[PDB]
Amino acid sequence: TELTLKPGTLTLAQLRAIHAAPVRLQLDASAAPAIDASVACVEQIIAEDRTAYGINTGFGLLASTRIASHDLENLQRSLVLSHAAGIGAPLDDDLVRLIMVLKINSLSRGFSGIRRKVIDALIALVNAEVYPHIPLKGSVGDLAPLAHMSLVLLGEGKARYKGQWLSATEALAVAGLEPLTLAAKEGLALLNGTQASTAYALRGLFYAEDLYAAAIACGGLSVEAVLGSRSPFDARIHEARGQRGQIDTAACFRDLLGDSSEVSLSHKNADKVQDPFSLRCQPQVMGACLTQLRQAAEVLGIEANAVSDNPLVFAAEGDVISGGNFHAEPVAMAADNLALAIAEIGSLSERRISLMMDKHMSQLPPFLVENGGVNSGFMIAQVTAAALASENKALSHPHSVDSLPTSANQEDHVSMAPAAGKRLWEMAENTRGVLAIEWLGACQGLDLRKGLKTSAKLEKARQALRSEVAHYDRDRFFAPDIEKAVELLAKGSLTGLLPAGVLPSL
Amino acid sequence: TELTLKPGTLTLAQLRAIHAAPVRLQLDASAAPAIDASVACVEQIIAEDRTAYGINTGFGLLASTRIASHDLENLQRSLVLSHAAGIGAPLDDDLVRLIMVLKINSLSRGFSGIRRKVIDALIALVNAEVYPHIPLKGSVGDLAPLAHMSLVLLGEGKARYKGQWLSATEALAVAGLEPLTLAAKEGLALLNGTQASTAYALRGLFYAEDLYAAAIACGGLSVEAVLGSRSPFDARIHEARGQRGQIDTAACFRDLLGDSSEVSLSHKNADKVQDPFSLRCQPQVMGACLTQLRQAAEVLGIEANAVSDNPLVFAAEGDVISGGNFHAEPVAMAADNLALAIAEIGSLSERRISLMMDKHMSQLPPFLVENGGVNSGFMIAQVTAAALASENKALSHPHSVDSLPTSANQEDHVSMAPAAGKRLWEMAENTRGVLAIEWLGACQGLDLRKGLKTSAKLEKARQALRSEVAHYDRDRFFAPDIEKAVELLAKGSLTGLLPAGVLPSL
Amino acid sequence: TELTLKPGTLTLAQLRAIHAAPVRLQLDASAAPAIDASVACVEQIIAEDRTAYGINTGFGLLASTRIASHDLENLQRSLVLSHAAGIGAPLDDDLVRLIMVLKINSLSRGFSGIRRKVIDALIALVNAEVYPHIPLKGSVGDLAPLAHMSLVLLGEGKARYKGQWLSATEALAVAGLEPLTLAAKEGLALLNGTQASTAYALRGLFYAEDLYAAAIACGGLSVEAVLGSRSPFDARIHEARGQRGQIDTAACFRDLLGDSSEVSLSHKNADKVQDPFSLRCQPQVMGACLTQLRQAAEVLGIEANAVSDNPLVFAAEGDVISGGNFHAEPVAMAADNLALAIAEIGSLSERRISLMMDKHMSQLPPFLVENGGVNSGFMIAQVTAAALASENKALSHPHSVDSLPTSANQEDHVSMAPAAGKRLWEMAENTRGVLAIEWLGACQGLDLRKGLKTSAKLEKARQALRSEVAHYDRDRFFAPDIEKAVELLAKGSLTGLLPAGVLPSL
Amino acid sequence: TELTLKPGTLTLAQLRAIHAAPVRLQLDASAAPAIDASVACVEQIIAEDRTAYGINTGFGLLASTRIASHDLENLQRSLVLSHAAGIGAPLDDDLVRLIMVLKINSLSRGFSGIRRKVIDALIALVNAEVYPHIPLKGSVGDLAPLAHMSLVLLGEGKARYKGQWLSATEALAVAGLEPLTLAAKEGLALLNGTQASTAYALRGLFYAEDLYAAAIACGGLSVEAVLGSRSPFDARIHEARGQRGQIDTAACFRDLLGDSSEVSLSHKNADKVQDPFSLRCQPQVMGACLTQLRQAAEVLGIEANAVSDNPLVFAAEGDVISGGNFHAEPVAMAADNLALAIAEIGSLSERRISLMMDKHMSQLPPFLVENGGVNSGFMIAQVTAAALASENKALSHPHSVDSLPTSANQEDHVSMAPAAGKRLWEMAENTRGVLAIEWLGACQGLDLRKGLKTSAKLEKARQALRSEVAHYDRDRFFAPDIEKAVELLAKGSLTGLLPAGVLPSL
Repeated sequence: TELTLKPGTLTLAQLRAIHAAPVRLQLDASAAPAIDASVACVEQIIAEDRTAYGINTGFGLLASTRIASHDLENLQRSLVLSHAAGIGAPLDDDLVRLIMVLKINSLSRGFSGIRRKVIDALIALVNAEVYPHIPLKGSVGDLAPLAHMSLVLLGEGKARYKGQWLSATEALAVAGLEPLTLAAKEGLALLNGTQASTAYALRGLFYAEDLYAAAIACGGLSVEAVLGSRSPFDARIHEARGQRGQIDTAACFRDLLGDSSEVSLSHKNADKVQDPFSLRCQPQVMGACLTQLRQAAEVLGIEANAVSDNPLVFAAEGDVISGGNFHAEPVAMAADNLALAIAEIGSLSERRISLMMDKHMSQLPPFLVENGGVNSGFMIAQVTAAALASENKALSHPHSVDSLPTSANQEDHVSMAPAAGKRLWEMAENTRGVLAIEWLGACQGLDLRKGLKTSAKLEKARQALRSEVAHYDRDRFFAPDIEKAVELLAKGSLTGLLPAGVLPSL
Repeated sequence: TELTLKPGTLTLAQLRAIHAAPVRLQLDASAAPAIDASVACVEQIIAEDRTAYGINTGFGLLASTRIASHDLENLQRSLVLSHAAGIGAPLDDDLVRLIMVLKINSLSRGFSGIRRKVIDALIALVNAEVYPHIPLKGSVGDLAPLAHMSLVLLGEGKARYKGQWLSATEALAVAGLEPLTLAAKEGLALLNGTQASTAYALRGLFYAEDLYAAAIACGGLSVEAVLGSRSPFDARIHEARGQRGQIDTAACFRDLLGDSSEVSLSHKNADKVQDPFSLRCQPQVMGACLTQLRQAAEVLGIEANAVSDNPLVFAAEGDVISGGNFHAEPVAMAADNLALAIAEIGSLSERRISLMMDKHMSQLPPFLVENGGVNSGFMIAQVTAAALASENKALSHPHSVDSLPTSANQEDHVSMAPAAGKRLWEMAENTRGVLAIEWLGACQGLDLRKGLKTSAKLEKARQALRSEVAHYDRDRFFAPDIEKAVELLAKGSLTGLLPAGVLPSL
Repeated sequence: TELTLKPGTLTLAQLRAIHAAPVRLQLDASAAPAIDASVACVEQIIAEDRTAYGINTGFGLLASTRIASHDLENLQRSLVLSHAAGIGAPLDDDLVRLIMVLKINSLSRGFSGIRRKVIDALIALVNAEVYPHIPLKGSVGDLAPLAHMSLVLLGEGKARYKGQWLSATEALAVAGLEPLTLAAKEGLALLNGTQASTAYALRGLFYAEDLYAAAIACGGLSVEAVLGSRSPFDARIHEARGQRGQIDTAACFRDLLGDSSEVSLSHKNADKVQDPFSLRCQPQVMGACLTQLRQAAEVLGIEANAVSDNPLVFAAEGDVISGGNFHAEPVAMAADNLALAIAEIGSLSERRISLMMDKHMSQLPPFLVENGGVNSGFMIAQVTAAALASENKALSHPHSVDSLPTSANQEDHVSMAPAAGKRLWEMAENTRGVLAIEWLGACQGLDLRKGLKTSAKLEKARQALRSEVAHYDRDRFFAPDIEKAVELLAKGSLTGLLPAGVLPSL
Repeated sequence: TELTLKPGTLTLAQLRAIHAAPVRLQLDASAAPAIDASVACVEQIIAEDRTAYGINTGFGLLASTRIASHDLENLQRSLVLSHAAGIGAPLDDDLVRLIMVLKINSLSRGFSGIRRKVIDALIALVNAEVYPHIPLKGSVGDLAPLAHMSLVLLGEGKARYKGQWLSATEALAVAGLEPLTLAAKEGLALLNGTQASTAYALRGLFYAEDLYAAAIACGGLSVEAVLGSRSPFDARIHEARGQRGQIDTAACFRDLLGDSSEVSLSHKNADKVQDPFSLRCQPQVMGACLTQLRQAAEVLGIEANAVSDNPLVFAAEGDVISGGNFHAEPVAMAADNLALAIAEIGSLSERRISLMMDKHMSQLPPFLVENGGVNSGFMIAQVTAAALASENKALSHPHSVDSLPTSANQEDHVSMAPAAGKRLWEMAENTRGVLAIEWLGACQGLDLRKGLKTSAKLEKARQALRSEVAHYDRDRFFAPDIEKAVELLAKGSLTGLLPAGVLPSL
């Protein structure tokens, strides 16, 4: 995707796109005035020998002292090098790309006083698919990971190109660049910000959305497999409750399931008995999850466009002002919010899987297999989904409620947003595994309703799975089937069945 | 407050009012048609010998069997008695009142098939200030607490009147009533619902809001006490970030602090040095908290008006439909959401208190007391705020991520909303204690800036405290001062200083 | 119980006794030498004009300055008053008594330099059953609650006598005392310590033990009610695993159940089928719980006898040394340890209750009631146990992993032991409720095995319950039955059936 | 290391050795009798046409039916294939080796009825350094991972040899084996067990121990760097408290620090002022951690030797008995216990790092760097340690308190031990990072005490670091220094300085 960026206008769908695939971008011409005017403001402050904290000062001792030009420029390098104190596994290229593009976006709104040539250097890196090494951990919400990113601009650190590490000099050259020397305020402009926190949480959101869409299809397949009712999805019920997420959710189920199917019709009377809550309360539970992820997405969509460095430059007035927009508290709470939705999607699916194993509730053979006296069928796959569901409870513990003082008590409250966002990725693997197993069981259960078909989109879901995994006729090595189902989910195999305009970025 | 209820239209401000004080209510005439039509629908189903689950059926064995009229009426009593299996401390009258009014509200929308005379019985109880005993625990989200409430209607259980327990017969008589006998569907109409879950979480919300408002005033007093800057509250900063909660938050700080004060002016140059994050990141942290509580409030305001029983009666079509609107998942997540806001309000305030104890950051005497070599001053009050802040982290653990199967796996996924909401009350006591101590310290610190005044609303806050608690001249028994400050907060002493239309119910 | 205390030798059984009931105590004559020698050491340091931190110094500024005698004595009062900065509900008299006795015990080991007359003042309070007001919260692990306690000695604060609050003067007089004036080091001797942390956690332990014993009897009754097997309790199994808690646990089950009973014999062949894990894995799960609580008890039994103030006086050498024994980290971890045991006792019992509701596993009528089509029986009691079990998961979150800096970063790591211990009390109410419901269901289930008896101790357990709660013949108001069962448990009704020398304090 | 195994006698030191490095083992001749006798018992049951659950039966339907020999042997294969339903990353070879050796150990005690030739097949795999693929997740505590392991024996699955995946046939051949065909009871003997749970938690223990030893050296270096006192380590203090972990801990500090050093002596009077709790309460906090890890180690050392399959064969009596020793509840609690110790080691170290950054407490330059006005020094390294410390709080949430029912409610309470143990590995990376940064800062601080040396073992620790990382003279790229310090710790660089017989496996 080619992108002419109007800074501060990225949509959640564009962000998903940046996250999913390489991008080519350039700044809209309308961005230049504010970018160049905040640089001219910094330039005028220096020209006039005025002192301004975080523009031409030192820190602490010198926080009110106009440093000489010479140490001022050395100070920028010294900040990046000293702040690149992150540790842990390298981020994958997708996430690095996302962080570069959010930083470009934020800087390009023109409140940061950073030269357009430096923004364009980062854009050249993105366009060249050259991605700085950024370690996963260290930020308390994003000095360290942003410093690592910034190292390459200076000819330090290292960067990935076509899946291999290159020296920074080598990587710059790939992008048509040479090492840059930073000017006043540019160290802080690059290092202060919330882009890593935001990127981590956006990834969590996109995964949550992916999982939501898959769960509507899987949940529909399970309803059908156990001869459940469509009545709990009646629009009147959801309208009477009033919750928008549940209303939109029920509408999605109706779209996928339709009014009836050959399976539903062939069991003429399927009401005479009530469906368990893991089926019948899908609109209420999945709806709550949808609301939760929409709340998170509203906050993260705003933050992807935020001016998050410090101090900020207000060239129209001539003012430079020290604030706290680098504090990623709203991102950390958004991430903790997504944790509850990813957890509960998985919880509800696991109880559906357990329903399908139980001969007294499924109207299917025990554990979905013929001749169970000597075949175990799906028994231990349900165990695995139980393990994955359970792990999500502890993982749900919020990180936004913790803080430790830093910078000898000057930076005395912090957000822990990076940790909040990154735990979502594993929570999503857990839930993805649970749904993979649910997908496999419901298709197996429907297969046992010999020759009968479910609805048009749900047959698409059965066919997607059966292209890779066969019916379970008798015990065989189980895990490869789960691996295959998970990979299908990871690739978005079921996402397209969900109606449009339901999920924030879809 | 006198209330002519249009069912389903209660506002968050009305709900706060119902929560805070006795109410007198009657149904708007426009409510009668739908109430009476869903009763007539039930009546027609019975007249016609049709069978309808949850109207004239039994359960399980008999879930598709048209029970005889005789056992049908006995079944209603048997449900209430058997479901009143709650345990723990009695709810206070305020919360009982709130639950009665939400149930009246939900039932009065006319989708429940319950006689108007029974709704009016509950309304007579509320008007008489007669409040059924309801134990705190048992619901997994609200059969037990709603059953306890319903016991009184039948002449069972007990009820509070003017702070004393009365027999149900006695209590009914106080309200002008005699014991009722329930009809078809009315057992389920009263017992299925989410009103206890919702009431518990609304109380959490109102407390969170109370604490938010107090924290803006206390935080402003602390900024002033330590000669902090007003620059971090500049509207331009918050506009550039884009987060609405932070923007509204900063606007509140500006309103209370004003552009300058005698204290700020008398320290001519207060910038030359940067404020710690517990001061300077107040808009970002408190703003995140405001967003979080607005997200919760949107969900709870909808749920206070929801049709949450089962099965629902759609008299316009003649249909009765079993769904799952009793599943309080969105309330449990709303409550878990409020936990993060109450926690983080307290966390940020505690770090402000710790700042004020530190001579190297406060520009005040160590621990805010003269002659510290032999006086301890506020030292151990800060310890107490640290204890209270810390307890909130564990208390933040979400309950919406847990579930246990009930009703022999038919009711196999539940919300745990009651536990989610009720933990908020203690979280709010914790944070209320932290702010009480912050209030005391900042006023003490300002006192040490001899003769100097802060802004008009913040002087109101100083005067409110000093009406009850004196300046700390030398060590004295400390705890009564904290008790007094907490009680002032509990009574809403600082709430009115916050500008209008900021908080959902205010 | 009359107690001649040899300081530092209290047993867990004595501590349970002190906790459960009033005590009369005096110091063994062998305590006087060390008590009086550490006072003489302090006296000699002062006589010789030596300076010693925490003996005749001030703090901070004056932490190395020999304060004049005059301010030295005033400093002791100033510490107690300023440190009595606790808040929250008053502790009950049992816990206050326990804290007084632990403080007496610790001080009476003679490493604290506090006058014997002051120890004897506290002992006179205990003997008089006069209990200082102590608020629940504030300590980060126990300056505030110990200061509150100490207030009465000085004629400040207030105290409970025969359930009513008395002025301190009034309370002192009841005990034969007049207000004391503290000397050098005695402020720190009374205020530094871990006795409140330790008392809170000991209460948790005693409750955990009470619950363990009750769970063996209830679990045995449930095994019998559902025609479970005694084979899983075979000693050979547990010996082969090697875990001592499980071995001791299985031995307890064998003692209560015996080799066979009329119920087991009358179902000749009860193996032909496997018991669910909530029955069959009782030795492994309850055994783990027993190990966990023995680990906690070893640490708490040591701490009940520890010298936990500061600085300590080593009269034999003439040295006074500042250390950190007031840091209650081992207590906080012990309390967090007990949380897992109380949680898992309740978890396992809840799954047994759910088994008994399920006709497909219980060999009993659904929900343990005749004519279930219109009777609900124990259905909603199981819901209540599920609510209580679930709440324990969040409550299990550890507090020992949190800390906030205090005393302007000098006291920069703390334990949070008080919060860790006090949450155990509510966890125990939760689990106590779960077992109460299990007790009721298994007795109901056994009743349905018409005329058949279980083992001798388990019939004792059935009779204990049936003295208060009748068989459930048809739906009736359920909650009073649960209330009655809980109260029986709270009073120790089942504790005596457990064999001796299994539980740390029993 | 060469090992002649006496089954059931593995020590914690042997287990560390197996975990750390390849092993060569053979069974002691004394193992053969019991192994062969339990096989003969199974053989006699079959010879005699007796029926015995889990020996010659089917399951559920057939759980009391003597399956024909033909399907009996096919049933063993069908169990392994169907139970190999794990997912996630492959375990590393060290952990796979550990699990194989625990299974060999458990089986070789002779209560399992499995042929010696099959035990010897596993031993041949270990000796050949051929390690079956085992996925990380799926067990609820260890059917899936044990099934994956067992696949190779049958010629299925895959295995690692010299770091590359081989087909099972290929891997068997490397070890001198051909595919085996399982007999009666051998499917359950291999698949039921707690060895994966136990291996995961043992790894956590070994890491906790490694971290403990490193923290004593780092903590000693920090004491010295900031001119702290040795008095808080006085044996008399710790003896008076009575806690063994703290006593052993203080003894370790005394051994490393000695009575004095050139640094301590050159600051003649270092008392005149009190040390912060992160220094002075090291014995109390680290001691609590030591007790916690010894409690865990006692349980895990027993479980490494336990008979944990089912049903068990008691050949001396001729009895076969179904129990629940596969239930890993004690392992899950042991793992949750280790979480608190790993967390709190890191918490205390982080507060020491923060002390060293603070010029008002360190007696060093701010953030440990010369010319701080334009150099940032260790500022952001402390931020990274704060991030890592914080993440451990959420990670501390216990998994032993959760369970989901499996096997359609027959396996209705489970332990979640695998998740409990595996989270410890990341907690240990977090704490390892914190200590790495503390190591770097204290050595930097000591360097600034120009020319002065600390004690003999602590100079060894300084030299170990300085062999790889230079003094911080001016800002430079920081992260490689932290990487290098972490790798030194990971390799056990500081472990050997700790005195012998302190840590369970050392």
